[PDB]
Amino acid sequence: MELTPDQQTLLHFIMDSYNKQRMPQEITNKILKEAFSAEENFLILTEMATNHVQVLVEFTKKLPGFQTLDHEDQIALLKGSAVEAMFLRSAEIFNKKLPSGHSDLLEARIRNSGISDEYITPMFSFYKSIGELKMTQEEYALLTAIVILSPDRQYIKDREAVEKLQEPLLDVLQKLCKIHQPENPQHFACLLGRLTELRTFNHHHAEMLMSWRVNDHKFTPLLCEIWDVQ
Amino acid sequence: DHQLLRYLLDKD
Ligand SMILES: O=C(N[C@H]1CC[C@H](OS(=O)(=O)O)CC1)[C@H](C1CCCCC1)n1c(-c2ccc(Cl)cc2)nc2cc(F)c(F)cc21
Repeated sequence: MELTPDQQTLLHFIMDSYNKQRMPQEITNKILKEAFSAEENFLILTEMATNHVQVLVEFTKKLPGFQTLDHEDQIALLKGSAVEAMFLRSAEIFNKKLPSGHSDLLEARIRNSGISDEYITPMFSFYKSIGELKMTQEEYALLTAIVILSPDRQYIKDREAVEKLQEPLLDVLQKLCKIHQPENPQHFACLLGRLTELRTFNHHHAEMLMSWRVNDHKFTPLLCEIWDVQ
Repeated sequence: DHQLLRYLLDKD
């Protein structure tokens, strides 16, 4: 039931590695301070997303055993998880407690950022569904590691090697769910179920960005590799 | 090609 010493070591190591990201306050303070045009928000998005890719590669490299995987499989895992990890991190920031009325303004500002209405409803439905799970910091860090170490990604040659790296993270998350929320025995299953909803953001990620209400969609060379954009 | 990703993965 309780975490073993090795699992406690793994958990604190994943947490330390995950904490190298930008502070949620830095991100939300900028959006809440003043309203920006769709052009200004697109530029904020590309800068934020390019920095997230860099942080994600650094976190991924720290995952136990990731460096021992086949080099082509490493690329496939990174490319297959980058968009999902960016949305899961946006969902985490969206659901951080802010003073009265601030989350309403944050939501209204994102709704009016330049993104098309067809993508707003599935995006907020996911952020709100994530928020109802009342996830802790450790749960977001482990879920992000689980999303990266998905053995079912397209182009993965050695799935078993990936399964072996993912299995101890799933074991730790399941124990945490049983500890954090003993009143809700479905908590682990609902966290894993949300991972299925997260995968839907892959199919339309390129269309979401290209349909942003701006004249020119200029991306960075690193985003062009990770996203399916020119 | 994913040359920037490959570079970020293979550095250090
Ligand atoms: O910048 C973001 N998200 C990043 C995700 C990586 C984070 O990096 S890290 O350093 O912490 O790891 C920084 C924020 C964006 C902003 C970009 C400016 C206009 C408003 C949305 N954004 C998203 C969004 C929406 C559509 C797509 Cl196509 C992509 C993401 N949803 C959001 C929800 C939140 F609450 C928010 F604060 C920020 C949100």
